Amino acid sequence: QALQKYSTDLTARAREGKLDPVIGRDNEIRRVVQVLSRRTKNNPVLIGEPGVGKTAIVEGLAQRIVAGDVPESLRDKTIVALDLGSMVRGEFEERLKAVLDDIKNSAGQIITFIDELHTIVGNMIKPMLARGELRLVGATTLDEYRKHIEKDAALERRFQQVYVGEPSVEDTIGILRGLKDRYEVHHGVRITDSALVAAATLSDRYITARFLPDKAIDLVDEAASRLRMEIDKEEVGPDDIADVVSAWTGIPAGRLLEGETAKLLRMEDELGKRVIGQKAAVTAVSDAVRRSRAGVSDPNRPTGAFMFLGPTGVGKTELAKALADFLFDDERAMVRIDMSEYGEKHTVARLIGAPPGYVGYEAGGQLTEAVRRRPYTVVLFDEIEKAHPDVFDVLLQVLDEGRLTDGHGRTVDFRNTILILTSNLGSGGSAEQVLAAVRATFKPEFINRLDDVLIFEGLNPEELVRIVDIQLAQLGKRLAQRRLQLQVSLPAKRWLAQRGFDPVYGARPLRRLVQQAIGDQLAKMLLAGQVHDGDTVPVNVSPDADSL
Amino acid sequence: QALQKYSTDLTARAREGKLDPVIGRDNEIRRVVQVLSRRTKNNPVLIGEPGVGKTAIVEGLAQRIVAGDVPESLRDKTIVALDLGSMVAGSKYRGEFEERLKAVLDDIKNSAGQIITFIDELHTIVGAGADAGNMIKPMLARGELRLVGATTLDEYRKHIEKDAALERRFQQVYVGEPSVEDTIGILRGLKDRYEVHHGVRITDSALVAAATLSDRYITARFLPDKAIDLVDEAASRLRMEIDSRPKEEVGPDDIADVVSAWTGIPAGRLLEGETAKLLRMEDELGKRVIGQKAAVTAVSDAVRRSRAGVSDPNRPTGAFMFLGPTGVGKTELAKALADFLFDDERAMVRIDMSEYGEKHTVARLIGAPPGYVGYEAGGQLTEAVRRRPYTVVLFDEIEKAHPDVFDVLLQVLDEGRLTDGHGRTVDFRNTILILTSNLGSGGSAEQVLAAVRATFKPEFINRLDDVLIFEGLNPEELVRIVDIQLAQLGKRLAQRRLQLQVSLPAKRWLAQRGFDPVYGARPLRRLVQQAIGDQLAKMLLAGQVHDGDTVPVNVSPDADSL
Amino acid sequence: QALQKYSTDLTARAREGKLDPVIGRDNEIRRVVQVLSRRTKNNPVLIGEPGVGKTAIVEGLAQRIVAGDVPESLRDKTIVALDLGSMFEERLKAVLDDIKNSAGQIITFIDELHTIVNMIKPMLARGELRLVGATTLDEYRKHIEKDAALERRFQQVYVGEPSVEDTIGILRGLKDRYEVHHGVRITDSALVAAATLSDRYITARFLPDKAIDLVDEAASRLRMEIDSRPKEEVGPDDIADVVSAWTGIPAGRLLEGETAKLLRMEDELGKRVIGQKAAVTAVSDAVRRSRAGVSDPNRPTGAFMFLGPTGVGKTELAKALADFLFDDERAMVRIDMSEYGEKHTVARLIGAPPGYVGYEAGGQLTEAVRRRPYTVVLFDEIEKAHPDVFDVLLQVLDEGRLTDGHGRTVDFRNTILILTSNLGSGGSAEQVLAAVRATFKPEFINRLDDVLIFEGLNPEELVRIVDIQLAQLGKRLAQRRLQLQVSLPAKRWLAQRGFDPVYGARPLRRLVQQAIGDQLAKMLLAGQVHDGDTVPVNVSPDADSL
Ligand SMILES: Nc1ncnc2c1ncn2[C@@H]1O[C@H](COP(=O)(O)OP(=O)(O)OP(O)(O)=S)[C@@H](O)[C@H]1O
Ligand SMILES: Nc1ncnc2c1ncn2[C@@H]1O[C@H](COP(=O)(O)OP(=O)(O)OP(O)(O)=S)[C@@H](O)[C@H]1O
Ligand SMILES: Nc1ncnc2c1ncn2[C@@H]1O[C@H](COP(=O)(O)OP(=O)(O)OP(O)(O)=S)[C@@H](O)[C@H]1O
Ligand SMILES: Nc1ncnc2c1ncn2[C@@H]1O[C@H](COP(=O)(O)OP(=O)(O)OP(O)(O)=S)[C@@H](O)[C@H]1O
Ligand SMILES: Nc1ncnc2c1ncn2[C@@H]1O[C@H](COP(=O)(O)OP(=O)(O)O)[C@@H](O)[C@H]1O
Ligand SMILES: Nc1ncnc2c1ncn2[C@@H]1O[C@H](COP(=O)(O)OP(=O)(O)O)[C@@H](O)[C@H]1O
Repeated sequence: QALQKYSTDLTARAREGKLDPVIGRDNEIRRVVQVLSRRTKNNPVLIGEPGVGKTAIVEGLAQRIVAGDVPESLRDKTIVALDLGSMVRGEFEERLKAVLDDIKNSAGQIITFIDELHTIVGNMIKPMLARGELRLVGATTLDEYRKHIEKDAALERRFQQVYVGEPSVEDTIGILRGLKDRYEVHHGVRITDSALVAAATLSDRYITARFLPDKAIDLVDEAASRLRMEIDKEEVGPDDIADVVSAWTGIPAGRLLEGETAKLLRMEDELGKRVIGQKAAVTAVSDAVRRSRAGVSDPNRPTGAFMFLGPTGVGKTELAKALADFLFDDERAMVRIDMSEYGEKHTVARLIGAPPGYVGYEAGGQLTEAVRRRPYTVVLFDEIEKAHPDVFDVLLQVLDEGRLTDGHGRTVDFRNTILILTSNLGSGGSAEQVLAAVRATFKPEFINRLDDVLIFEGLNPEELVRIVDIQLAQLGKRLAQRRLQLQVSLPAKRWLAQRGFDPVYGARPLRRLVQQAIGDQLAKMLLAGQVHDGDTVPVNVSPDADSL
Repeated sequence: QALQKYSTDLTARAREGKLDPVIGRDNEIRRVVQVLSRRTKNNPVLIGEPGVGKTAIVEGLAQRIVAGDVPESLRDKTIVALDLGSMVAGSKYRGEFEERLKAVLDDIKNSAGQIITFIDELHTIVGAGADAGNMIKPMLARGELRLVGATTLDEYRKHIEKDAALERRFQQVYVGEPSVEDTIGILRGLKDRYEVHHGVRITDSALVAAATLSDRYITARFLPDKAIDLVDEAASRLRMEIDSRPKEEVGPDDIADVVSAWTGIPAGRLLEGETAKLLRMEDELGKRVIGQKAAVTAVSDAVRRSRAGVSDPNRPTGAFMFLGPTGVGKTELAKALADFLFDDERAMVRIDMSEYGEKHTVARLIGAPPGYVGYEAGGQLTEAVRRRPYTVVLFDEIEKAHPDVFDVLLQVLDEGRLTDGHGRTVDFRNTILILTSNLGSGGSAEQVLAAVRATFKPEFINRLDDVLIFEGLNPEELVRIVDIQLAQLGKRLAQRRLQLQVSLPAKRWLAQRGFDPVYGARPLRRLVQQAIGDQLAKMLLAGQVHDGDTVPVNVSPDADSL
Repeated sequence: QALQKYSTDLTARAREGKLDPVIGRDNEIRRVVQVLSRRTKNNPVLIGEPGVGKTAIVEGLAQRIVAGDVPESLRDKTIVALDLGSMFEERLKAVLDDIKNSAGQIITFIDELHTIVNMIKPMLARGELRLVGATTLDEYRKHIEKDAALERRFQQVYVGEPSVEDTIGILRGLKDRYEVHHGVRITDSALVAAATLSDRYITARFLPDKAIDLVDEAASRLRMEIDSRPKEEVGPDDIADVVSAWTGIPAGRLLEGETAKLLRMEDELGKRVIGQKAAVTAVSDAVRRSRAGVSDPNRPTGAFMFLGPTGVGKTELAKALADFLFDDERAMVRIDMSEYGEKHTVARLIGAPPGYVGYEAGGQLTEAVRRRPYTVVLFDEIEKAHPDVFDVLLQVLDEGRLTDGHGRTVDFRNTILILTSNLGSGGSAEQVLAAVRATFKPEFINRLDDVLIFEGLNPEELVRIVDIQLAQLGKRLAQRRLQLQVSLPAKRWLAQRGFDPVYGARPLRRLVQQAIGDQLAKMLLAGQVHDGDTVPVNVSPDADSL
């Protein structure tokens, strides 16, 4: 008791009850008390993620001790904690000597407890430990333990691992409903099982950074404190927590609800807000994605394997960029891999990378290393017609079983991704020879496993005004730093169509063609004068070109 | 008062009887003595792979000194357990560890030559520098202190042999691991300590079974403690089972229970229920593999022999290669087997030999030599098998990889050996290698048994076991195949509450269309999908179908309909 | 009660009404009290940068406490502070005894507790003192980030710096304290000028304090110029003046002589770079769209890469760019990406982390851009570097900052980024297009400006190059006063002879040297061409005599 100033007790304060009961996880306690009852390789170590209940388990064991249920060997033996962030160059070993000598002259079996000892281990506790007078019960995380206790240890022969992965939704619900009254007297508002389960499921699904047993308690206590402060509604409810989750992540409370009906019914113009025209294609793709997640298709298949070809610049990619945006909440998800370099027989191994020990190994394959991470992407395939007739075997293997093999040896999974095989075939035919050319060029049976093979319909000579109109609505945001508004006039706006189409690349220059013109033609006025932040900047169609 | 707070007295500890009774190893104690009794440079160092008892010899020497069984110039020497973890620990100044080390050395050399010293794990002697662990050499190479040490092979080579002028002052005593008989002796010697600690009893048959199993199934650690740990584990488990629960001694099958409770190997003596399952195998496997009566008996007999106790302990549990016409159920038989003895279809290690048409692609299942790109990662197959040493290896369609990959299996088989990049070795002694093919393609048994000979080599066909040939799909049993497929579909339709009322003519037309003689039952799952699943999907999201309805099917004159 | 001297009070000052002006951040105060009235992860800390007003945050918290908008457990809570000017370990026990023995009613506020973290850890383990603090992000991340013992009792609360509309009233509340020393008038124009000028350009300090120091130095400058040799009030002029004298980046209304040069950049730069009309147009449109305030606020004010055939001007253009903005060539940061042939050379431009041999040396890029953050960086031969520095540049683009070994963050939102290479060198347009798309990933080229292409030299373009080289040689051998006399036939002869359209202009320098300097240096050491002389040259049948 001489230097008990860097150490807290667990049984003394247990004699008062300032701890929390840890109902659940009764296997781990039995495993630990069994390990601690051996003769060699005793003093186990708790291995698990941060925020899972390791301290909870050791406290539950402490409470079972103070009650008295364990074998009388372990009975009548106290526990003492330690905090290492208080010890830490030097004199850390001096205080280590002090505490170890204290334990040693205590002359008993007073168990210790050392949290995150991966900062402690070194050679100073092994001569103490391989003698049988002290019992240390530590804790750390999996990969960290694999670091400090495997390379420089040579001590792992005297440490026994114990695994505590994570509780489930149903278990953390029981945990919450056990730990409810304490807060109903801390603040005291009211609690609803609907609120508890909503917190559990929503945290599990959307707060993908922290973990369950502490993550749920954090949100619940935060909502309770907010609703106690709000009195500056005497209950907490599902909305009373969804508001907090929305404030936390950024996604509003609306979309944080039922994710099947109210989502698969949003396959409407919500796409057409980014894509223009091609409503037939949007409808076909929406039906394909709706029926795919019904729950009757085979569980090993891409979530969609359709392709679309024809004229460029119509927004072929734009459909996919909007599609990934709506589904996976990001448009920086699709990955475009051109099928141009893959015109050689040998280069098919570029998108995998076969051997360990050859040129391209560490970089991985172009396709897999960009899929095994972020398994939610939307892969694109430009000019699928120019790829050698050997990658199509790879594609077959993809859309015949939702998995593939890289070179490292890993297995990449494709059962919740979307394939899109763009092209440029069909330059002359409307709907009669384009399908015949697609049948003849590709293997006519490989196409069978594909979904709808729709062709994008051309842009109406009128329906360029809508695309350029979204373009103008966008570029209106550009000069929001000086609030200089812009003009609109059908002659000027339609003047962009016949002079910016150039029907070989569709509408790719239609952004630069107008942005450089208007921006850099007004950029001198923006420094000289002639405008302030209420002026329509009336631009007109001069006899030849677009001056102001 | 110098070596009083940096050292204990191992001799006095042994006098207090609190040490373990070493049994055997008289050769090494005699060698250590006849080295420690030299004139100059008398410092033995016990060397050997970790776990084999490199300290136990020093405790034995201490016990022998205390008892008085040593030569004339070795009596009453009081060997000392020195330590450096508590000398270099608290010192933050210039030249402070030196005063402590010099005080210890001075206290040694003042007394007569009767303070024989013992530093354990002396690979911690070269550091402490910043000229440390190096001022000791002038006293080492003159016979002033004795310094019995103990270090592992790896640490020795890595830490000392880089300091040659210091290694000269040492002598090596290669402490090799003991054999099974010596292990049984040691275990029988130590039995009483655990029998007293845990209030249970331990049987000699249990000790023998422990010393025999711990050598055949845990091939990563070493014997004299690898065995003892099992006895301790089983004693503790029996203690816990006795207590806390309102024929009280360990048995020779509780050890098998432990050594199967980890490493996954089902090693045992056929406890009840297991024998019922094994006897009930050919039929229990038939519910997933209709057809192929000849093959199932062979694999079943292999498993039976392997688990009954009559099989060569150093060779795989079977190396079958079955081949036949396309779409007959080869891969499916393998998967059904793995599902039988694991109930986990994704717990086997299949590798697709269709990818290895190139020569150099073999490196994925071996690794890379030292000094190349992927070296510390290992080999795919070797890594997958080093853990889970009970899987069912598969070689999908081994006819593509050109005849060089046949020169690794050539010794994987018949020994269960393989060596990856780091130079390790793995054991395939309790796996079931299975490698399909498609040689033949229509030809009779004597037109495909020529393809095998002209494709492989005698050194290869001689390795593997019976070359099972698969028959063709009988035109009748396809009704049961369609039955299986509809059962799997109904199993997929369980999140909802749907059932099916499949009619006999519909089932007949199904088994009739999509079994073309060249491809077997392969175009059946896709047909079932495109004729039931999509038709239902177009019919469920648009009303007119709801969960609970026992959906019937019809045999309309056109393609099948509801 | 025995803490009144070692620690000041915020309960007496609350009633006595004297308080620094507080405005806004009421939602932050509400968040503070909401997290204070919790059971776990209570008593937060403040994260930010120097010049937020976090002491002001807790002061407004105290004023609202004494006014009364609190929950039931906050009967004025008598919040206090712990003076770090109270600095052995024996006094601290009794100093903390009053806080411990309290009912959690004299909770303290440890301003800048970053380094305090032995004694207070167990004293906090029981949940009796709040010790709400105020620190910064760097100190949070280097001090209290990895320790899992204390991250269970601290829930950070981020703060927003730029609040121009309220900084107006802040100045209104602080203008008085500077009109007494400086007998000057800082008009409302000066208030809203300090508010809306130094934010985007002087992003080295922060708005609430850099704006205070701006008006402070402006009032000092005005009281200075009041005397004999230099206006009677601060307006929109002295503010911009002080904007210029900070970090070198110029930013005002207009320097009344810079608007002409900027309109004339293309023409002025054509006398040092020759040809490349598209290139000069694009490189000119890039800086004018920035100096006027049109460009986007979170981006380097210039970043693009060009390539093509050799000997065309890919480096000369960037060198002229460094010339026309700083008036000297040495004011360019140039690092050649050729030596970065291995992976582990990333720390050469980043600095090795604490604990290794070269630790105080610092990087080669981040250290040169941290101080004086306006120069132009030249990444010569970017194609040669290991394809991992490309990932650092990935962060650099569209984000505008990077971290080095010590853990500090530097800014890149006002510099120019030049990268060059010669990918392909034989492909006309499509080969090189696919090559640049394939060597760098499309997610890195996405962010860039136009990737330019240089076209190559032609006959009409080489006579001007010859004239430039001859003027340069004159400038060189002017210090022996041997000014040249060259004939137009010889000029055209050189421009014709050195023309080959595969190497560009370097053969022209080679020919100039080997043709003139040979004979000139032969004569100059044998006499007869002594100083103060004018040598003629004339086209001989093959050579050109002197
Ligand atoms: N089964 C449980 N019963 C009671 N409380 C639990 C349970 N599981 C988790 N908790 C609580 O969840 C919180 C997590 O505490 P910790 O045990 O420290 O977390 P951890 O997962 O063990 O990792 P650390 O220690 O936070 S790094 C504590 O408030 C526990 O009381
Ligand atoms: N001949 C023996 N007689 C009695 N017990 C033995 C004998 N050999 C080994 N043991 C026991 O087996 C275990 C071996 O432990 P140690 O020899 O102390 O470990 P070690 O040999 O020092 O190996 P390292 O390098 O320290 S991991 C102990 O439990 C010993 O009691
Ligand atoms: N006797 C059988 N019992 C059950 N399913 C069978 C049987 N014979 C064939 N099948 C089915 O036939 C299909 C093809 O079986 P697989 O074994 O996967 O093909 P395969 O044997 O690998 O032939 P190849 O040469 O590899 S294409 C699967 O859907 C099996 O379920
Ligand atoms: N348009 C130009 N204007 C002025 N000097 C030029 C021009 N083009 C080439 N030169 C000269 O020719 C030489 C080429 O200079 P650099 O720009 O360094 O070469 P480069 O064009 O960058 O090609 P590389 O890839 O760097 S070798 C220098 O001596 C320049 O002065
Ligand atoms: N339906 C559309 N909706 C919105 N923008 C479009 C649409 N079609 C074309 N665009 C514009 O035209 C450009 C060309 O799109 P895209 O088809 O991806 O080019 P490419 O033909 O090179 O694939 C896009 O940058 C986009 O801004
Ligand atoms: N919102 C505000 N309005 C007026 N004056 C303020 C405001 N915030 C702070 N101040 C005053 O200006 C100074 C800002 O310095 P300080 O608060 O120490 O910066 P930091 O928050 O970085 O520590 C304070 O001394 C305070 O008296």
